[PDB]
Amino acid sequence: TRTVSEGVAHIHASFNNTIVTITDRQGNALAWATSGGQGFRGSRKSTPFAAQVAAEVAGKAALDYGLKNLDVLVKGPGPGRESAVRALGAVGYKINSITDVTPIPHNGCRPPKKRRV
Amino acid sequence: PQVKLKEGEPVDVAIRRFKRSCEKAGVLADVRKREFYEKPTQERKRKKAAAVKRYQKKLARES
Amino acid sequence: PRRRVVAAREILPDPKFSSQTIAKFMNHVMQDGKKSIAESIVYGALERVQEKNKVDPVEFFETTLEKVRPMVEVKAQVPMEVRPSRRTALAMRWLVDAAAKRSEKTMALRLAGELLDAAEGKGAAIKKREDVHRMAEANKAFS
RNA sequence: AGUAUGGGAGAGGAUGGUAGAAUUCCAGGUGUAGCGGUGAAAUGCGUAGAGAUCUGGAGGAAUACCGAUGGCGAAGGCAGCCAUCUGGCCUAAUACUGACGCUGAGGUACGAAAGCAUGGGGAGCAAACAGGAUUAGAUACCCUGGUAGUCCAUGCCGUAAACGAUGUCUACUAGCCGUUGGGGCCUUUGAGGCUUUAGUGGCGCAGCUAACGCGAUAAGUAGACCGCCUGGGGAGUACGGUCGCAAGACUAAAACUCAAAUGAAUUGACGGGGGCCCGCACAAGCGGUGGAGCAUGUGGUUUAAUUCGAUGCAACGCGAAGAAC
Ligand SMILES: [Mg+2]
Ligand SMILES: [Mg+2]
Ligand SMILES: [Mg+2]
Ligand SMILES: [Mg+2]
Ligand SMILES: [Mg+2]
Ligand SMILES: [Mg+2]
Ligand SMILES: [Mg+2]
Ligand SMILES: [Mg+2]
Ligand SMILES: [Mg+2]
Ligand SMILES: [Mg+2]
Repeated sequence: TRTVSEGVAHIHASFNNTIVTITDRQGNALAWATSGGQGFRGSRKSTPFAAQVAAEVAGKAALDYGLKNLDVLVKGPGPGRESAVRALGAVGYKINSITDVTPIPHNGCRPPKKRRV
Repeated sequence: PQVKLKEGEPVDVAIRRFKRSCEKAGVLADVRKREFYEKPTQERKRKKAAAVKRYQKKLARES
Repeated sequence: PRRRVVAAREILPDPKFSSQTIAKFMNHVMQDGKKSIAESIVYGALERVQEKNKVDPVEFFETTLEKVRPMVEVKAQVPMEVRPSRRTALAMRWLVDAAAKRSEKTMALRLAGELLDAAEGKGAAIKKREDVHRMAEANKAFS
C-alpha cells in the first residue's frame, strides 16, 4: 500500500550469519531476510552465497514498494558483507552511497576471556 | 568511509573503492582486537616484540 | 604428477572419414581392445543416421556433441570452468553411459536413438548437463 | 655535600567536577520467523512477537585514535578533559655554609593481585555452582547461564618468576649508530650541522667468564659498608616464641635416607614445531576384490592320526618345481 521512493539497507554481518533489512528513512522496517533463514542452515550460513541469496530475496520483496535508489550501511565483520551490495546491484537498486557503521568502544566494557582450543 | 558514487560508477568498482577505504581506515582490525580480553602482561610483551622487530627493520634498511 | 607435465597422447584420425573426434568417440566405445567391433558399431550408426536423414555424418555428429557438451564444473567445493578436452570427454562419456542404460536390445541402433534424442533436446546426457549446471549455480558464489 | 634567586619537561601523588564512544536493561514505533552458538551440534531465547532498525530513558565501569626498547616515580606502580592542594627531577650564572659525607645490625615507613571486617554499589567479566556437548570414563579443556569478587569509604593483611634472577656509594678504562629533556656554537631560505650534560636503547676493542655471555647503564680495574651460601631429600616442615579477627606470615631444627642432585655447551634421535622436496601417495581415469559356485592356503573344531615349519606391513597358490602306494 505505502509507496516510498528512497530507502536504506542495513547489513548486519557477523561471523555466523548475515541479516539484511531494507528500511525506509527514519528507520521504519520494510523487509528483512537472513542467510540462515534462506536455507543453507549449517556452517554455510556464514558463506558468501547465503548472504547473496538473502540480499536477492530481500530486494525482490522490497521492490513491491517502488524503491529504486538505496543507501547501504554495513555493520561488523563476516564473509558476505560485500555480497549483499553486489546482490542489490544485480536485482537493480541504484546504490547512492555505501558506508560502514561498525561500533568501536573507547575501552569501555571488559570483553570475555580467551578461548583455549 | 562514505563512498559517494558517481552517476556511471560500476557497482564492482564502487565496492572495490569502498574496500580500499575500509582498509585505510582500519576498522576491521579494531573490531578484531576487542573479541577477547588480552592481559596487560601479554600486551606489554607483544609491544616489546614489535619494537624489537621495528628497530631491526630500520637497521636492515640502513645497511 | 608432482614434477614436470606430460604431453597429450596424439590419436591418429579415423581412416574412413579423417575425424579425430570420430576416432576419440570410437575409442570411448571400445572395450577390451575390440577395435573392429567398435568400428562396426560406430560406422553402422553413422550410416543409419545418414540414410534416415540426409546430412553429413561428421557435421551432424559435431553439432549434436556441441549441444550435449557441458559448460561448468565444481572441484573440491568451488565452481570452475571446464577445459576444452574435458568438455568433449565428459560429453562422450555421458552419451555412452546413457546408451548403456537405455532399454533397446542392441548398441548401434540404440546409440543412434540417443543421438536423435540429444539432437531433439530431451535425453539423459542433457539432463546430467542440466544437473551439473544447477549444482554449479548453487555453489556459484565461491571463487 | 648542602642553601637563595630565573627558566624547563613529565600517565609523580591527593580531592572535586565534567565530556564522548560502547555494552546491558526498560518503554514506544516499523515488522514477522527465526535468533544465538560450534569442528559439528545441542542446552538457551522467539509468534502473550524474538533477532534487525529508529526514538526516548536508567545505571555501572573503563578512557579508541595520539601511543613511541616514549615519559615519570625509591620500589609497588602511574593514561580522556578541567580546576584546587602538593613531592621530586633537569637546566644557566652569580652569590653563600665550610667535610656538615658513604653505608647501615636492631628499629621503622611504604608495599601488585588475591583474601578479611563494617557500610554502600553493581553495567560487563567471572572462582564456586547448574545445565548442553566430547570421551571408555570428564568432576576439565568447548558451549548456555551464573554467585562471591572485580567498584566506592574507612581499616587489616606483608605475600609474588615483588626479575636486570645483577645491594648501595665513589673514581678510572678504545670506538661506532639511534632516541628523550636542557645548555652552548655555526649556517641561512627557515630549517639544518657541530659540541656538552642527565636519562633511555643497538653493536663492539681490551679485559673478564666453565660456557653462554658482560663490555662507560660491566659481570673490567680498585676502595667503604651491609645482606647472604656451604651436597640432594626430610624442609621454609615440627617444637617454642612474636604478629594477625581469620587465611596465615616471620624466626627456625633434629632423627632418618641416597651417591649423587646440578650449570653451560657437543653430537645424534624425536616433536599432534617450522619448513623444502619426492614416489600410481593422493587427485583425474580404466578395470577389480568385498555378494554367488567352484579351486587353493590358513585359523579353529574334529580325529587313532589329521606330521613339522612360515604369523602386521615384510605369514596365508609360503618351504611344496606337483601326498593314491
Ligand atoms: Mg563465545
Ligand atoms: Mg641509609
Ligand atoms: Mg563459562
Ligand atoms: Mg579516595
Ligand atoms: Mg620471598
Ligand atoms: Mg613488577
Ligand atoms: Mg631474589
Ligand atoms: Mg611456617
Ligand atoms: Mg584415486
Ligand atoms: Mg612382528
